[PDB]
This record gives sequence, C-alpha cells and structure tokens, in this order.
Amino acid sequence: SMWERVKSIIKSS
Amino acid sequence: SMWERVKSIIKSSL
Amino acid sequence: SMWERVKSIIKSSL
Amino acid sequence: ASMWERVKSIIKSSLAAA
Amino acid sequence: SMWERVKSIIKSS
Amino acid sequence: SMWERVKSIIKSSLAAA
Amino acid sequence: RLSQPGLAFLKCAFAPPDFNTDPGKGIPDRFEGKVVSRKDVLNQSISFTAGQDTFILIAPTPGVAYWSASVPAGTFPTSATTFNPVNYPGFTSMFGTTSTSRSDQVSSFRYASMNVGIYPTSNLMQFAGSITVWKCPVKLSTVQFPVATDPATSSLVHTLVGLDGVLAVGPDNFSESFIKGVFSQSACNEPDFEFNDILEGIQTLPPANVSLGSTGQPFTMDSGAEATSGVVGWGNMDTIVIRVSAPEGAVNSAILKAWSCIEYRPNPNAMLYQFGHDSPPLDEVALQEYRTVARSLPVAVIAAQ
Amino acid sequence: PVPQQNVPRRLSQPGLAFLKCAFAPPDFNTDPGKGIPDRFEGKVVSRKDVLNQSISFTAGQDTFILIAPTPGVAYWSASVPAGTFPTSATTFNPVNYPGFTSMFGTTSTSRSDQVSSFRYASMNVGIYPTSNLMQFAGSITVWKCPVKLSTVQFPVATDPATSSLVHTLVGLDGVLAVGPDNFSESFIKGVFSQSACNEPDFEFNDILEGIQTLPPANVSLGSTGQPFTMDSGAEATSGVVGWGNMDTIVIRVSAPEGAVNSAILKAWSCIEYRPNPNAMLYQFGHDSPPLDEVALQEYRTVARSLPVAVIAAQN
Amino acid sequence: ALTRLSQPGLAFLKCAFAPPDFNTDPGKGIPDRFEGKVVSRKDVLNQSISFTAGQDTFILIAPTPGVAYWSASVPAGTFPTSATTFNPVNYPGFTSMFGTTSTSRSDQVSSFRYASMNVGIYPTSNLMQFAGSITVWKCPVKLSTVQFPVATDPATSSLVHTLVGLDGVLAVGPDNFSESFIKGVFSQSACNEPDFEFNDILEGIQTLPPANVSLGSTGQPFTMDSGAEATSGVVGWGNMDTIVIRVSAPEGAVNSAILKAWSCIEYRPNPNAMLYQFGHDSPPLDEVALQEYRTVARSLPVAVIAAQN
Amino acid sequence: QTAPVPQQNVPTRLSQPGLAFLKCAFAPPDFNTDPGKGIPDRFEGKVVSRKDVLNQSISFTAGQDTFILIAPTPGVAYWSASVPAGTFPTSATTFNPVNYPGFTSMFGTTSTSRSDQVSSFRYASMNVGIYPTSNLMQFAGSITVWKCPVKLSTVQFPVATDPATSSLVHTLVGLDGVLAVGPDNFSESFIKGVFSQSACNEPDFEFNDILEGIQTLPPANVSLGSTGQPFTMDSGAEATSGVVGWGNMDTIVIRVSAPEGAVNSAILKAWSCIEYRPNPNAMLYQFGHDSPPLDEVALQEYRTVARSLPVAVIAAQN
Amino acid sequence: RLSQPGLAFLKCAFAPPDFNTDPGKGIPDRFEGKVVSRKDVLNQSISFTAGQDTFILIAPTPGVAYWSASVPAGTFPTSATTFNPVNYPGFTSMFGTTSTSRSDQVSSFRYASMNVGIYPTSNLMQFAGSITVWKCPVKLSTVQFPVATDPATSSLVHTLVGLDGVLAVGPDNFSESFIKGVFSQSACNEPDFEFNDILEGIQTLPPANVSLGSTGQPFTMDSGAEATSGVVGWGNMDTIVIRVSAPEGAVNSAILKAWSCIEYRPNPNAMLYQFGHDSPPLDEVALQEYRTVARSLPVAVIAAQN
Amino acid sequence: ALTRLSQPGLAFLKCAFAPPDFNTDPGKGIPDRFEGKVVSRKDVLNQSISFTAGQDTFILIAPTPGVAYWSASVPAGTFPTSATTFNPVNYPGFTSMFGTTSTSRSDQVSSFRYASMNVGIYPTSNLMQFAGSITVWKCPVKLSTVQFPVATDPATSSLVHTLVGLDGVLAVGPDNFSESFIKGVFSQSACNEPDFEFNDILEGIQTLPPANVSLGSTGQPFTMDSGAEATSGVVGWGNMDTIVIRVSAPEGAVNSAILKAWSCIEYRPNPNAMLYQFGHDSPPLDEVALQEYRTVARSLPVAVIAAQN
Repeated sequence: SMWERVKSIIKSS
Repeated sequence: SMWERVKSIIKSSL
Repeated sequence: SMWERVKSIIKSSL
Repeated sequence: ASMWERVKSIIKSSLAAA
Repeated sequence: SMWERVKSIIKSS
Repeated sequence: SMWERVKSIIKSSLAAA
Repeated sequence: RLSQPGLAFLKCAFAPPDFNTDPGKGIPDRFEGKVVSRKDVLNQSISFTAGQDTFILIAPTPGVAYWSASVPAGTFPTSATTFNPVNYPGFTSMFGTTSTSRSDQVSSFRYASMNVGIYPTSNLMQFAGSITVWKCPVKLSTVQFPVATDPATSSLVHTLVGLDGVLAVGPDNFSESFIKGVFSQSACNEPDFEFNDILEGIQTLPPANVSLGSTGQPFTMDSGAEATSGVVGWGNMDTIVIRVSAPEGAVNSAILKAWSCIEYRPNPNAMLYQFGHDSPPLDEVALQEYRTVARSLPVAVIAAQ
Repeated sequence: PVPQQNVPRRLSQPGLAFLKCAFAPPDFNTDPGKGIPDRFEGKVVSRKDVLNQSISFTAGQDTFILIAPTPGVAYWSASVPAGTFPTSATTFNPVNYPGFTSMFGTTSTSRSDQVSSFRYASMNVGIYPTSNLMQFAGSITVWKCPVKLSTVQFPVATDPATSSLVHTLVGLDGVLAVGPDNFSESFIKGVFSQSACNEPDFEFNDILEGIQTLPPANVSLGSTGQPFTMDSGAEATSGVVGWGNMDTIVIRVSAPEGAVNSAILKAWSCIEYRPNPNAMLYQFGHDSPPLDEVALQEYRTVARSLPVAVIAAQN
Repeated sequence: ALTRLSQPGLAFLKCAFAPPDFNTDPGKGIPDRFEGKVVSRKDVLNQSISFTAGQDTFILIAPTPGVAYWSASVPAGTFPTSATTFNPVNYPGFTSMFGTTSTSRSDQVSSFRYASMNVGIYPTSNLMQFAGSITVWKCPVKLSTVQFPVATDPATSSLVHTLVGLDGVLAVGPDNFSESFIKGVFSQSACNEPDFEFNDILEGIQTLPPANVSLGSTGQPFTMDSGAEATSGVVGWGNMDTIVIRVSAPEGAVNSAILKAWSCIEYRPNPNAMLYQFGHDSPPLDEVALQEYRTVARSLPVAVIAAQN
Repeated sequence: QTAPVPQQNVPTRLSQPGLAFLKCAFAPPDFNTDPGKGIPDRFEGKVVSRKDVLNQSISFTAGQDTFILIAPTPGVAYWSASVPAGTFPTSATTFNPVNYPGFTSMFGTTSTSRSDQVSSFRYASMNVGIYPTSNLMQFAGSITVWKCPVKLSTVQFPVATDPATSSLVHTLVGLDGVLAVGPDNFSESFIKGVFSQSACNEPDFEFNDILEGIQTLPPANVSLGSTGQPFTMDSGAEATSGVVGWGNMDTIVIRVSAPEGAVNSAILKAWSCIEYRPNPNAMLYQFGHDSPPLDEVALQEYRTVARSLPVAVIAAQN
Repeated sequence: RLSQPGLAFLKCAFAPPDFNTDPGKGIPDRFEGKVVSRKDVLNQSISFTAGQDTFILIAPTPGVAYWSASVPAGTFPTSATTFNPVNYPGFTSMFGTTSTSRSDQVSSFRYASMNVGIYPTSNLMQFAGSITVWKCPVKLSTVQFPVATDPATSSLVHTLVGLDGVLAVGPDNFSESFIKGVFSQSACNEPDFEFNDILEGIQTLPPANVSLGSTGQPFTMDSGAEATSGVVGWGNMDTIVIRVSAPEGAVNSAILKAWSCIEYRPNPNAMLYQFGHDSPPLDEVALQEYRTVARSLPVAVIAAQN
Repeated sequence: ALTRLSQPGLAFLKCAFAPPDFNTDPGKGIPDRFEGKVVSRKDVLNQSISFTAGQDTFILIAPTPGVAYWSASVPAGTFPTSATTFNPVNYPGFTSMFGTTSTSRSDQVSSFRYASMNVGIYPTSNLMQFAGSITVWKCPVKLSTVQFPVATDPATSSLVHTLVGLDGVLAVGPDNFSESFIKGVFSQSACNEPDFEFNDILEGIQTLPPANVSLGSTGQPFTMDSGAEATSGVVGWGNMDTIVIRVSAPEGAVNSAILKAWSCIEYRPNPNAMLYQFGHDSPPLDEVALQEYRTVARSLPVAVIAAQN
C-alpha cells in the first residue's frame, strides 16, 4: 500500500 | 416587565 | 491513518 | 518625516493589502 | 532610507 | 555552411512548441 | 441570529422570575469542555429590628447567599462590626464538613449571574423606613508583613481589597420607601470568562493570629464553624450593598430571594460527574447582546417590575 | 417619590502546522509545528521534546503513569499492589526529558536563568509492546483529570503565632477512581492519546522557583489535604518549574502474576517559551504567527470530536 | 481608509504610539469587550537628569503604577551585580492616589490595566563636550513567587514575591538600538498578552526582596528598593515589557538631557473616593483597531532618534 | 565645510521518464521490473544506469544491539557491527561491509584500479527493508530507524618528521549522530518489520568523482584520535572490497535490540538507482544511452513527496 | 506575489537594523530538508589607535565576526602581518573547545547574508580620519610541493587563493570622512546555494611546520588558542575590506555591528536539534528580486541612511 | 523565431558552436543566474604541424586553461603505453596571466569556468603524396585524488592529485569520426554538468604524477609533463570533455596541416590586477537559450569535414 499513498499526495496537490 | 425592557433594548440595538 | 481521520473531520465541517 | 506619517502609511498599506 | 530604496527598486522592476 | 545547420535545427525545435 | 444557547444564557442572566423554569444551560464561549451547571435559589422570610440599620452584602462566594450585619441607626460598619453568612441549601453535600476538604468534588468554577429581590409583607399601618442599594468592586489580593519571630521572617496572607465602598453611598444608587421593594442584578467585570481555583483552609478574613490592623480591612468577615460554612473562592463579579433602616416603634417584614447561574469542573471520582455535559459552542451575537444589555441597565428597580 | 439621577441612557501554512503538531505528531518525517496562530505576535522560542524509554512492568502490580504539564519532565510513575489505587503512603517520581539541566540549571533557585514564561501547545503519549504472543497478560486504561495548582492557608503556633500560606494541588482525587470516560483494551494492542487546552485562550504562565516537593518540607500531608505526595528527588537532577493550562493524562497498566510485559514509551510536546536576552537560546528565536480564526475553530472542533484514545496500530 | 476606524480606536492608537505629536492627549479607553466604569489617568513626567562621567547609567521603565522609572550607576564597561540597588522616581501625585502608609494603598482604587508606556530623551549639552552612546533593548520581566523553608520552632515554609526575567539586563540583546548620545532616542512598549486583563492592587510591599529575606534565596540578581512608606512604593505589575536603557560616558564627558514619560492607564474607582465623579464607561469593541495595533506594533523599529519622535 | 569626496563607477503534465524516476525513487518493490531510466535534469550526456539488489539472510545475536548503516558507497550494501545490549558503539567498534554482486567486474581487484571502467557517478534512490522470519513464539525486541547527515571532508594535523611537515587525509563528519536516538524516529516491535527510504540532501544533482586507494577510515599509520571520528570503518582486503566514493544521500541508521533467550531471524533487502559515466575503452560503453531532458513538475513532485512521507512504515506497507 | 518566506529572506538579506525583530525564516529554494537557522549579532565599542592604519576583513567564516590587523600609516599589510579574530557570542557552545571537535553539533552550513556597520560616537572637536571599503573574491584552495624526507615524498595542504586583492584598493569603492560612518553588505557569488562541509584541525594559515613562501600567500591568518577560536570552513560570499586611517593627535571612537543569516545541518544527538524546522519551499520571484537588488546596490552608504 | 532570445543568448550560442563562421566578436558571456563581475577571455591558436611517416600521433584537447593541446607520437598500429609522455602547446600569453613561478598562478585571477572549446585541422599537402586517415572521439576525464601509505619515520599517509578516466585513450570509442586525411576535421565539446560552476585555481602542479611519486602508485596509464616551470604549467581542470584525435601516416607519406583552436572563458579578476579595468557584469538569466544549448549539443554530430567548418 505504497504506490497509492504517493498517488494521494499528488492528487491532493 | 424586565423581559420587555431587555427585548426593547435588543430591538433598539438590532 | 490518524491524519486521514483528521482530514475527514475538517472537510465534513466545511 | 514625523512618526505619525509613518504610522498612517503603515495603516494605509495594511488596509490596502486587505 | 534603505527599505525605501529596496521598495523603489521593486516598483521600478 | 554550419551556422545554417544550427539555425535550421533551432527553427525546427521552435516550430514544435 | 441567536442560537438557543445564547437565548438561554441571556434568560438565566437577566430574567429568572419571569419563566416557569430556569432555561440556562451554559456560557457560549470558546471553551467546550466538561462542565456541571447548578442553579441556586434561597427563599427566606426576615423581620428587621426596629431602631437599627441592617447591611446586606451579596458577594461572589460559591455556596453562600449573603452576608449581613446590624448597626445603630444612622451609622456605618466600623472596626467592631462582623458579617455573618447565610448559606444556600446543601452546602455540606458539596463542600464537605472540613476546612481541608473543599476541593473533594470540584476543582474550578466561574459565575454567570447573581440576582436578589426584597418583597415586603407589611400592611399600611406599621411600615416605616427606606431601602438603598449600590455596587462596589471588591476583589481578593494578598498582603505582606514581617513577624518578629526567632529568626525573623515575612508572611503572606489573603486580604479583601475594595471594602471601603461599603462605608459610604456612591452617586449611583437607588433609594425609595420600604414598601416598594427592590430588585437588582450584577454582571461580569472581565473581558472574558475564565476559571478560578478552589481555595482551602479559609474560615475567617483576616485569619487567626493575624490582627485587623496589619491587613488594612475596615471590618471582619466570619463564617463560624468549619462544619457549617466557609469561603472557597471569589469570582469575577460585582458586590451589591443593601441598607435597610427602620425607626423605633415600627414593624417591617419582607421576603428575601437570591438566584445564581454557575458552572463547575467535576472530578472523575465525584458523584456529580454523571450529571455533566459539554459546554455550548461560540456565539458572538449573544456575547455582544449580553455586553450591551449589561451596560444599558439601571442600578435597581421597584419590586413591581 | 424621591428624584433619581445619573441614570444610564482557508487555513494558512502556520495554522496547518499548528494542527499537525497538535493532533498527528508521528505521521511526518519532520515535526512541522511553528507556533500558536493567536493574537500575540512577540518574540518566542519553540522546542519539541521527544523521549524514547524502554520499561518493564512488574508482575502482580499496578503501575500508574501521569502526563502532567510540567516543563522539562516527561512523566511521573508509581507502583501499587494489584487491584489497588494510590494511598497516602505513595510518592510519584519523575523521568526527565533530554537536556533538562541545559535549560533549568542545577540549583532550585536557578530555574529562570534562561526563560521567564511558557505556554503549552500539545501533549502526546504512546505505548508499543515488545513481547511475544505468549508471555503477555493484562490491560491498559487511560483517562484524564483537570489538576491545577492552588494555595492553602492554615495557622501555626509559633512565639508569637502567625498564619501560613503554601502551594497545593487541587483535583488530584480523580486518580483514586476510574473515570466514566475511559479507553480500555488488551495490553498487546498499545495506546495513543493526546491532550488539549482547558481554557478559552492561551495565556503565558510564570516560572516558579524553589519548588522541589509537594507538600514541601516541614509541612505535613494532612494540612494540605492532598491524597498523595509528589517528590522530585535531588536538586541537581530534577525539579518542578510550572504548571500549564493542560489536562493530566492518567495511564494504569495491570499485570497479573506470571506475566512478562515489556514496551516502549514515547512522549511529544509542542511548547513555546520566552527567552532572556542574555541567554544562548535568543539566536534561535522568531516571531509568533499572526491571528487565524479558522485554525482555532478547527482546533476546537477536532479536539471535541476525537475519542479518548486509540490503539497503537493507528498512531 | 481611516473612516473604517471609530474615534475611540483612533484615540487609543494615538495614545499607544504617538503621544508627543499632539497638544492634548487623545484617548478615552481601550476598545475591548469590557464596558464598565473606569477612570483614565494620563501621567506625564518632566525630569532633568545629568549623567556622571566615567560610569554606566541604567534606566528601567517598568510597568509599576505611580512610578516613572528606576535607575542605578555602575563603573564603565561593567554590568549590575549583587551590590546594586535601584531607586524610584515618582509621577506627580503618588500620595494623592495611594495614601501615606504601606497598608492603605487600596483606599481609592482596586485594579488597573496598562494601555501605553512611552519614554523619550532629549540631549541639552553642546556639541564640543559630549561623548558616549545610547543602547536600548527590552526584557520580559514578570512578578512571581519563591518558596524556601525556615528553621523555626516548630519549623515551617515561607512564600514571598520575586521577579523573574531580570537576567536580561546583564547583557545587550541582539535586537537593540545604538547610536551617538547627541541624537537622542524615543521608544515605545506594547502589551505582551493576547488580551487586556485587570490586575489586583498589592499591599505591604516596599522592597524586593522583602525585609528579613536575604538575597540569593530569592534568586534575584540585584535589589529593588523604594525607601520610606510615606513617599513611594510598588502597588502592582502590569502586562507590559520593560525597556532597558544604558548610557555610557567616558571620563571628561559632560552629558545632560531632559527625560519625558507618558502613560495611558485605566482604573477601577471606589464609591467613597472623590475620583468617582469623573468615571465613565469603557468604549465598545473595535476589531480593526486591535488588528492595526498588533500590525503597527510588529512593524515598528526598536527605537528612533529624538528628531523623529 | 569640507567638500564631499566624489564617487565613481556607481551601478502541464508529467512525462514518462519523470514517472519512471519517481517510481525508482519511492516505490521499488511494487512493480514487476525496475521502471527507472534516468534523472530528468538539465544534463543530457552519455550515462550507464545500473540497479543493484541484494537478498541477504541474517541472524541477530541475543543480548546484543546490532547496528546497520546504509551509506551512499557504490558497490557496498551495508555496514554492520554489534555491541552489548543497552549500549552504543564506542571507540573500539569497527564496521565491516557486505558487497553487492559483481563488485570485481566493475571496480577491479586492486586499490588503484577503481576507475578502469567508470569515471564518475551520482545517486537517485536508496531503500532498505527487513522481513522477519521467526515465528510468534521465540522473538523479542524492537527495531528503531533514524537518519544522519554524514558527509566526507578533510582533516589536517602536524607530523614530527625530519624535517617536519603537515598531513591532509580524509575523514567523515557527522558520524556522532549514531551515538544516540534521534528525535525523529520510527520504533515498533521486531515482528512487524520496517521499510524506509532516503532522499537527496542537495538543491540539485551533481556528479561525484571516483576516489582511489581508500581501504580504511582512518587510513593506515593514522590514529583514531587524530581525526576525531567516533569509531572505525574497515573494508578488508583490496581483492574483495573497498571504498570508492561518497554520494549526496542521507545515511540510514537501524538498531536491532534483542534480550537474552531470543531467536531473531529475518531477510534484509536493499535497492539502488544509480547513474555512471563510462570509459570508451571499456565493455560497459555498449549499454549506454542519453539522460532524459528537463522536467520541472517531476522535480517539484519529488520534493513534495519526499517531504510528505513519514520516516518509516511497517513491512506490510513496503 | 511574494510569499511570507520570500519577504523574510529579503529582509534578512537587505535590511537588518530597520525592524524590531529578525524576520528571517530560511532560503526559499529547491532544498526542503531539516535545518537550524541562527542569527548572530555583535555589539562592540572599538576605539582606533591614532597614527596607524587598521584593516578589517568581514570573511565568511562561521562563528567569527571579523579579523583585524594594525599597520603603520600609509602602508598595506606585508608578509609579517597576522590577522586575529573576534568571536561571536557563544562560540564554544556550538564548536566545542578542541580543534578535533568542531563537528559535534553541526556538520554543514550555507550563508544567507552578512553585513557590517560603524557608528561614530566622538564629538565635533576631536575627530579626524577617513574610511574606505571594497570587496575581494577570496576562496580556499590547495597547493602541492615536494619534501626532501627519507624517502622523498610529496605533500598537499590548504591555501587561501585571492588574498592579493587586499594590497590595493580597487576602482569600485566607497570613501568619505570618518564622522559620517559606513554601512555595507554582501551577496552570494555562486549560481545557487550549496552546503559546505566542516573542516577540522585548522588553527593557522599556513599550518605549522610550513613556511609562508611555499604556500604563496601574502600574509598570515591566526586564531590563537584552540579553546577560544578556530576555523571551521569558508562560505561562498565576497570578503569586505575596510580601512580606517587616523592622524596622530586625534581621538576616534565608534560602535561596530555585524549580522549573519546562517543555515545549519544539525546532528541528531545534539541539543540544537529541538530548535530546528523545515526549509521553506521554492520561490522564483524572490530569487529574481534578490539577484536584481544585489546587483543594483552601491558598495556602501553613509550611516545616516541604514 | 530568433527574436524570442536576447542578444546575450544568441552571442553565447555563437561563441559556443561556430567561431570560424564570423569575423569578430563571438559572444559576451553565459546568461545564467550569476550577475557578478567577470572578465571574458578569448583564446585563438594558429599552428603548423607535420606528421612523421610510420608513426601514430595523438592529440588531446583538454580543459586546461592556458594550454592548447598535448601531443605524443607512437609507432604505427600501437597505442600509448606506460613509457609515453605528453607535452603541451601554450596559448599566446600564458606567462602574462599566470606568472613565471609555480606559486604565482593566482596573483591575477581567482576562479574560472568554460563556455566553449573547439578545434579544426586543415590539410595543406599535395594530392599525390599523402596517405593515412583521421580518427576523433571524446573521453570523460576528471581530476581526483589518490591516497597511499609511505614508509617513513614515523610512518605517515599521503594524498596527491591524480587523473581518472585517462584509460579511454587506449582504444577507439564506438562513437567516432573516421575519414581520409586530406578532408580535414572539425569538432567541438560541451559542458558535462547540470549547471555552470566556478572552479578554484591550483598551485604547485607541474607534472602528473607529481615529483617523487612513481607511476603505478597513482593508477595512471601514462604521464603528462609540462616541462620547465618558467614557460608552462597546470592551473586547473574545467567541466568539459576531452577530445582525442589520432592521425596515422604509412611509410613514405608526406603529410602536413594547420591546427586551429578557440576558447570562450570567464574569469574572476582581482582588484590589484590590470585586467580588472575591462571587467563587466555577467548577463542575466535566459531560459530559452539555456534549453537550446542542451538541445543543439544533443543534436549535433561528433565531427564534420573541414569544408563544413
């Protein structure tokens, strides 16, 4: 559950 | 009454 | 997930 | 200039920035 | 003044 | 020459932006 | 534009007797912690002694209704005068029976309102006298003085600051005949509502082994046995002074009532915890209306209104 | 009738950082807190204290841990027999943060040589068990009490006689029983809890000098009315400096006979100080962030809406 | 743009920041939520002070009601030590407000809160004899308590008043103003709390540390004294920062200046006092005035020369 | 009245290489093949990119604290040392390296043959993870991880020869952060594992040259106290391992503590995303390509994601 | 258009003494890691010797305010001139008390700004002299020379490069009377801000057992006892040179001030770690404004306008 | 489309990629973030060279300031060995800028950085006597240090300068230009770093490896010798790629040509130097030119014939 964690940051920003 | 006084004061200050 | 829950509270309130 | 002019300038700049 | 100089340069930019 | 080549390269690069 | 907590706060603050029940439920400030709300009401019938003056003080002391003393007619309290308390019901069930047990149930408090009223019960053939009221800003402070012990040291005890307002009548006052009654209220004297601590071991002011001369107070405050009454703090409110006079040969009787909207901070092991709840959230309009209404009121009115 | 006269006629970056330090410390690479975005905009110095301590709990005993708003001290601990609460014969001992003597000296009268005031911003604690899945047995309970510092007055029979006035703690009786609002779970699941301000504003508190024990020397426990004693050991190693406007967290760990309980304790603290010009801390200072009402409203709402504690898997 | 602020807010700002720019002091009260009955006191001092040659003169502008400042002298190049004592200089009318004995300080008022605290120094010597410099910085000193046991029969423990934060006078702060003596100085102070609160009048305090309490046990670096009880005293400590001024004078210098002070204060009067006749209600709330107060207080320098006061 | 002295001379979306760079930087083990191809900075020269992965089985001694260092040294995976329980390394501690596969084929077999194939290098990513092996009946202890800003510099000191002279040697600054637990750290039980990554500690990416002749720190005939280092780093014989250089990456410190009677076993994995500079006379030149062009959004997202991530996570979220 | 960190950076760079408190927060560039920001201020009363020349160097050496040396009037420093340092407050707190303990607290640094100022205090009856300022681009490099030991070998040591610019005042300078004062600044001399490592063992330049002729430096820099001062690095900033001349019989007194916005990389085990934070994010407009303002400023101005 | 660039960008590109196409004034400076004071030095060379029959001649264009190229001769069909020694050819005016002593290199300048480096060979022999070919390729040579122990009393450790990447001259690179001798060659180099950074000036370097340091202890394949210290030396190493050129002449051949060179260098002058008068401010930033530089450097061939120089 790491790639989608990085995806969340970019989507949030 | 006192409540009438408070209501009138508030309405004048509204 | 502590920060995730906090974000949920803020967004719901707003 | 005087200090009151400085205070007026600061206040006016702050109000304009808002 | 120094700050006035910097501000004037910034405006003239 | 060669400056013509460089100018053509630059024009081609700029034409795609 | 007012939420229900703001209206309830105003109702407890200004108009107790005009409603079926007390509607107040908290102070709508920023604080939203665990508090316990309590409303205190005292109903006593008193007959005044003829040929004398009676002084009644309404101080922001939790668990105590008023302090009273009597002096010869035409005079004021002096260094030989002492004030005695009259408690609200259920003092011992909340503050214990010992001087070192006042904080066994609660830890903090803050005031919201304190009212009073006098209703005469005499006919039109006996009554004679007048009623006067005015307010004084009395607070609690400390004093320091040396003691000639071996070796010498310095002390620090609690004193009351502002008691000199009792010894005179200010320009802002209400005076009428006795048969018309009186009704007055107090208000917060701070820019915000904060919490005060619970003091311990205080029974008299000045305390034991301390002379009245070294503290600067005009008179003495006494509460009696530690199993009946005591002082457990001093809130951020104003004190109301009432003077009743009666010529010799007259009969005056009345009924005395007092209200109080208060808040507390309960303890986890206390039995009062199960009645607690959360403080209401902020309401700026209610605070502004409270300030305006408090500023725009007279000192007192007659009992008919 | 007599006459009557004189009748009256989005969030900013400092706010987000403040929320992060206040609520979710351990979920970032760096601590983001910068300051309290209140009206005050003076010169302040911010410190963030973290402690990593490994402890072992005795079998057939009850251990009480208190997280009180005392600067420079992590927690106070005491042990009592199983199924029992502290009595009048129990004293709590402190465990210090790193670098206590570099900030508060080595003398009980040298507690204000670097700073003069303080105010808390956050408080946190977490437990992570480090034992296998057979040798553990017990539970963990947490609840909060509103302890404050006050005074007590009582006469003393000297020649001539006089009256006394000493410091005291009010509200310590909440430790003697489990509060209705609490979190209870098995030992192996851990815990993570936080605290919040108990005042309608953030007010600076002064630095107290000379305090080493409560009650102090030559004063008996009966006079003060306190339930138990708070000792701080030697003068050059630890001491009491102040008491902030924060709630105290009570943690009780119960371990029956034959159990082997081991864990790791962590504590965070977002704090603010006011430094003296002659101190060495003045070069690291800055200015407090300006006012941000939305951040304060969010702080109050999130503080109201959070549970008492959660398991360590969601720290 | 200035019409967004009411008259009380503008007057409050004027008393807070620029007293000496107007003939009569503008001000009615602090435009905060409190709207009770107060008395606004305007204190002004006009003192001529001459600095000795070869010594360092330290002047502290402390938020002590009824007292202008405290001063002491030390040899040049040094700083105050445990053998230094500070003596006060009173505002005009201390006895008329706080009695003539150490136990009658609360016979007229009961509480106070500060609104402004300003100072200024104007040199008066010639340009061919002066020497030295002026250094200004601020310290956050507060009033607190200390605890220590006493070996009496039976033994007991005491509790007296102490001042915390006085250690900032022993070294120059990084944020400071320094210039030549002949130019002058003019500095202001601001509140160091999020809100304007009231403080209670203290009684019986004449010295810090008090009598029968030795220095060192209190932890103070030096001593504050006020002399006899019939002339001066200390009755409180407000929520303001203390201004520290050091004047250095080499040997052979001839330095002299005129010192001026201003203050906006609010008091709570007593019904039996004469002051009650002049009381009035506090001004209502004004948010923009407070925001401008904070912004202007943040944006100003530490001090300026006397020519721009 | 004096005249003034005159003065003079008064005066969008991401790209595929960017996504591959982010994937090689932050999420190594979540893809079938390593996606990273190059760093999308300004440089567009000739480079050779190599990815190194190690799979090592390690058992931890009971009653000892085992320290593991993940340093930006090319060709070396980690350094290891063990100390008595509850303590920290002292001046008698010596670290030893564990090589990546194929060290000899790239850096020769002699201390003066380190630059035969390559000339310079620069890092792009660095990762580590621990996966426990023991069952839930015999383990005990905890795992702590924190980072240190260790860098390489020089130290000078006099030597009493005939005639006397001065010496200039290499030394490591910042190693004092290993002697205590940092305020920012991840601590948890042993059985849950760990997974952490490092990031660049410079405003931009720069090329570092290949150092020659270094086999020990401090070097031979130099005392430990002269340099000021806390402990000693060793690399063994020149035929097996050596020190080649030091990159611009933060050092990861991992401490494993186990009490008496515990049996801890796990598997340690490492990842690397590194670029090189090949020599035309070498056989590595045939695999080279060109670095990807500039990508601003990729760099900004790199910085933001590097800031946002926590110190470490448990093995379940590797 | 500028964020708060950009304005704070510009203020710490170009207007230190015009504000109540230091507003600086950090350098708004690509780097976004953990740093510790420290601002140093020195307030010293200095009286210059009459009949002699005083040279002051504002060098980018952390922890040291300036270096000073005295020479006969009308003479530039020679091969026999040594410069001595004056420390900032709290040097030993940060850099220890030994030559081999300079990196126990921090490990790297990068400058943000540094400037100097002089405020005369003498009256209008005893002053005489002038002040001149100019800048020199001094860097730190190495040198290699053989040694005739047994067996023969070669040695390499450190050496300051660019020190020859102090022996002649350049065309771009500022010069006025003493009574007016001076106020000058400095700026970065690199396309970007880069961290520099911490050096160890440097007490004098050239080091011991090495002659001055071998290195090629014009003169010598010394720091005295290792327990009081030392050299820990060299930042990427231009060196400011100040010359103060005083004729015999005059009396000159003034006040010296210095500032430095500095960023550090703290060690995890140090007590300085708890005061740290994260560097501000990128801001291009602030960087462009910084470059333009640093390019468009004069060398120095009189103390009246500061 | 060329109007989107400023004058300094176009001038920089012209100095970078095509010197001989313009009469004079190639460029001004590097339009990057730095806006300090620099001196732009332009170096040109015009040398006639003859290649002996039966030998292979190697020429290196290294980023060494003040030196044009280094050359050595090897028997045909072979490559340089450990016995090969290279010798330099200076630009006009080396001693006028770097002194006549090994420790006088930094008396005029302090730092440097490259912007262009070009070379060209023009054959001058007749059409019935020549024989051979020309090969050109580039190598990434950098300057680093080595560390080794020395057994003295007491035993110590050494640290000297070495060159890494010199092994690329021992074989022909895959990316190379090969053609007949009589057609000539023209090549260029480019920066090998993400940004332009200044380099310090080194002192005392005369030979690599230095004196008293034997080969084999440094790892170098061959030796570079600069001869006497009064005529030439090594003062630094920039961030550029080295160009390697090999000319092979069979037996009986008669080969000759003319060698040229160009340079676009930026310096930091000292106030005590004469060249400080001609310094100026470096051009400001220009993003489009900085991108076009990398694009053009990527899109160009290794070398072209002399006719298309």
